Amino acid sequence: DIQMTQSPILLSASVGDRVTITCRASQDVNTAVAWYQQRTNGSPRLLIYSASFLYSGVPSRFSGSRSGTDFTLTISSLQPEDEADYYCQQHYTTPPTFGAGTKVEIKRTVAAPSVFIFPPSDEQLKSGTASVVCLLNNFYPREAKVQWKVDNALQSGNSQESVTEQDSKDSTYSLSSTLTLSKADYEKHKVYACEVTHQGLSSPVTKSFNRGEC
Amino acid sequence: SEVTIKVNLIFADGKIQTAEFKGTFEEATAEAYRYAALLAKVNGEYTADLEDGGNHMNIKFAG
Amino acid sequence: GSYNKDQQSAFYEILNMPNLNEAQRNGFIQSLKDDPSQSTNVLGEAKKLNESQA
Amino acid sequence: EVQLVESGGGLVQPGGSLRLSCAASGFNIKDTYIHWVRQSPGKGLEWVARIYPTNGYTRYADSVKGRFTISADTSKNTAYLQMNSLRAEDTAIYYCSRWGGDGFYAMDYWGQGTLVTVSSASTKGPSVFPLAPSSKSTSGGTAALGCLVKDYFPEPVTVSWNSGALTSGVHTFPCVLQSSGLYSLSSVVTVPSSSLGTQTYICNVNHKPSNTKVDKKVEPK
Repeated sequence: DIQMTQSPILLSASVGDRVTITCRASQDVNTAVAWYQQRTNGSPRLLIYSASFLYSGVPSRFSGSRSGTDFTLTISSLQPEDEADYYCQQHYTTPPTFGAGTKVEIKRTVAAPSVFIFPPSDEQLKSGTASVVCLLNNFYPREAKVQWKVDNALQSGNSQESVTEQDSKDSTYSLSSTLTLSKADYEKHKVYACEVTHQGLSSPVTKSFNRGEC
Repeated sequence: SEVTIKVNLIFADGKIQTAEFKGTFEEATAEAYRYAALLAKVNGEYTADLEDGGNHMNIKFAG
Repeated sequence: GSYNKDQQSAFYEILNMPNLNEAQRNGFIQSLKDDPSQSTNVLGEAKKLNESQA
Repeated sequence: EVQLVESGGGLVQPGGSLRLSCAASGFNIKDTYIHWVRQSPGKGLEWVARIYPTNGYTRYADSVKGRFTISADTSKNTAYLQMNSLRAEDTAIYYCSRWGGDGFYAMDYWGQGTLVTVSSASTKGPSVFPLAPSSKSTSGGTAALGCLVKDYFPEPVTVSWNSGALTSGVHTFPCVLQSSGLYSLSSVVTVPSSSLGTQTYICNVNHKPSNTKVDKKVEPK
């Protein structure tokens, strides 16, 4: 079989930059290489076929080239909606094989998050579980530290984080941290706080509530 | 083990991109240098400054 | 459709396997109809599943 | 327009069987190759099989040979993937694509994909809870509110707001696998604070694997 080795694994660049990602075939594949884009939870989209030909409807800022077994995809002026995974694929021999993918992320100015907190709903509390949600909205860069404190006791092992895909227009992220407790534990304590550390904030931000407060 | 080599790509006009290469240390190293040589054909001769025992690289292109 | 005596043989083998459930049996039979060129491979995987469920 | 539409994905136990369909329109599959390509959650693309419907020639990935069969019915312009002896590592979105259409030697059209989950765990519908807007979810004259969609299996869950009429400012987070082995996600939307109590906000939650449709009205407490 033929191996396709893509690099880098992750590339981050500013809007308007020229970016170049590569794909190396383990043996001769002639020009039988295509490039696909995959983003926003969608299906792969054909960009380039036969190494260098632009598929109909694909913006002209995408181009491909070949040098021996080395293949390149270049975006000449990176746009926010170009954040995506990019895959190369050879069809020279069966099985057709894919590269493992290169992720392109957009670099932009720092933006501190808006920090909000949601107590468990009274509906959920009627069951035996309490979910407390901390929301970090529309921030950059992705790195952020979110710590839970219950009655000032640092929590460990009882929260999970989820982060959105980089926004198609403003290139920000949003993040949720969900603390999960039994109803019995939730009704045992009073102060629920998430503390957010982020490059855009001049010092950490704590959002909190008291159980039972309106 | 599998490591991540983090690279700053510093272009002659001052633009900065960042990249990550993953693999064994020796594979990720080779891939980073290969990628530098490729970009140098368009962006001018490169110089690679290594930090953190080779796990971070600053790669400058002359233009 | 119609079948040669080799395809009929493959059907018979899967039909008689004692440790497959009926969803598996009919799924393998369907594969034999789907792609006759894969008859040997399909039978081999049916046998492996049958043996693992003994 | 060319279109491919996959169907038939769902939850199967290890060792079980599933049949996927790929319905094509706007072109004849007699004129192209048809491929199946799969993608495990958070991973890359992996080729599965191909057929040339005009002459029935097929090829398979080694990892599926004998367990999966590809076929096509040109009278229905549809291709199929029979999947037997399923294993956990077969869990993936399964796409069908065409190749060689209009002379393009690449996969220029793909379906939306159909999700196959191979697991011994049982289907479970979600519980939908409000994330009510409050003084703790507002700043700068805008307010955040949402819906927590908790404890479902398998994937996926979709969330819309106001029947699709509200799309701006919506963040529907990827689903997370909890320690319980059940999934959860939240969907949040940011709206003008002045709109709370005059504009109705409803999250429309669909968990098709359990035939669950929930419309949850979210209001301040």
